[PDB]
Amino acid sequence: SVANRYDLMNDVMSLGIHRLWKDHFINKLDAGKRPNSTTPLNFIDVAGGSGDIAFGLLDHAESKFGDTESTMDIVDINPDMLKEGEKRAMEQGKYFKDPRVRFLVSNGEKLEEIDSDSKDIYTVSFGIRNFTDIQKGLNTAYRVLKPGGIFYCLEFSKIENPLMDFAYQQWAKVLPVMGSMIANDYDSYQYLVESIERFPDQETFKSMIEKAGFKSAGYESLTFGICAIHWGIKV
Amino acid sequence: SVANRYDLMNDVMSLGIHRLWKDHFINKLDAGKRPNSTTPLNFIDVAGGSGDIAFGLLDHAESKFGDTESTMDIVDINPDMLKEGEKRAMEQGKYFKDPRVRFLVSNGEKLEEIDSDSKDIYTVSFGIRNFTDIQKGLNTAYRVLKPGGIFYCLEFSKIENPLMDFAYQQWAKVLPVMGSMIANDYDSYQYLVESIERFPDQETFKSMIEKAGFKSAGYESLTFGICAIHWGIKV
Repeated sequence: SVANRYDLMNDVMSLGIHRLWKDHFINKLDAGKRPNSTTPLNFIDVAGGSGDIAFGLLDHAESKFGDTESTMDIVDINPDMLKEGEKRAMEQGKYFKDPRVRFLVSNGEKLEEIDSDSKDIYTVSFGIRNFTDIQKGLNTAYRVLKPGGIFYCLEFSKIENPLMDFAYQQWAKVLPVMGSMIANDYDSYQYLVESIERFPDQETFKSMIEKAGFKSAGYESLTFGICAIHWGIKV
Repeated sequence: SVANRYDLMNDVMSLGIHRLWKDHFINKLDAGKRPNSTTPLNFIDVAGGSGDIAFGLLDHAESKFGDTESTMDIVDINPDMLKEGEKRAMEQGKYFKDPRVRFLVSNGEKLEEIDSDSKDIYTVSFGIRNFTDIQKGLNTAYRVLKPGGIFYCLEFSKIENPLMDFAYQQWAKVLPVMGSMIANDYDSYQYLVESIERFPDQETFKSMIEKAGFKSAGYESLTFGICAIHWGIKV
């Protein structure tokens, strides 16, 4: 199971703390059809096929706003990931065979199957660092949102403090060595560490988001900047 | 959820490989009433109240031998761990409210509620290193088992590959540091590292097993001795 591996890797990298970042990410977004409204919202979640963010967005909308009508497209380029999503949906007995929830194979940079100006909320969580073309992803995220749409991102970022950054770098050195020796999994851990290293820092990423067309771009650094929430608004 | 924290920490320490050590442990024991036999086995599993190993032992017996009769005493000194085991059993739809499987609170070093010479298989999986008196827990294992009973133990051990040892030493230094920085939890990770360091090596632990009175004792080192399986047979 590929999704089991990503979960494992995320748990190892962040010592389980990514679960709390995600909880925060959802709470902060505070998205959903208000009891004062009759228009249901249209969600899209990209590059998290196994669905922990998508389901949590939906769960949050239900328990806090009574929203049970908002739709959700869960999109990933990896079919295996979406398969694990559906399986988890079946096993938890929620969002499996649900008209509201669609699982779709699609390239995160193109999203051809999705209509321009169709979406209200776009989320990408710990996936965008692996896009071969990050800007094209952000541009594409601009396309599919409606005016007044919100782009929300959770991704690894840059640690500001030198002492913490130094510790993290030693952690990033040892991680692929341990993986190799213990799990014959050098390549996976090396790619993970490199994709974090290569990812733009808070300010650079915010600019790339404004360059895509989004306005009132901001970010909140979490756990000293080991990761960050970025946002944007379409026109 | 105390059981999920142990799971998380085991995943992090072993990079998920403890799951494979656990499968190998169950498969190597190969316990269960054979089809040309009519005698159910009486299993006792100590200090794994969540029931990871106990459920797996029962599953293995059923899928491989058709054994649906053997009994299992899941024993843990922590009622919260057993509580999680019962919750998992209910959510699985297996081993919950099931006369075959008892969840019992008891100090694993004493097992006072457990009768002498009543068990066929004793298993302890990543628990015995945290016994305040290990020899006492071994003697108790000897007591509860029948003549011919098997003591089977999965535990961290002494690494026997110098290169793996060198990598591990770096790992054990930086891990609790990440615990401090990311998890605000130095203590748990350092306690884990120290608990492993204080455990007897393969040969010393074998001796202790023999000291308890077990015969034909042995061990198999896993992943260069990062952990090991130890066994003993009652008289």
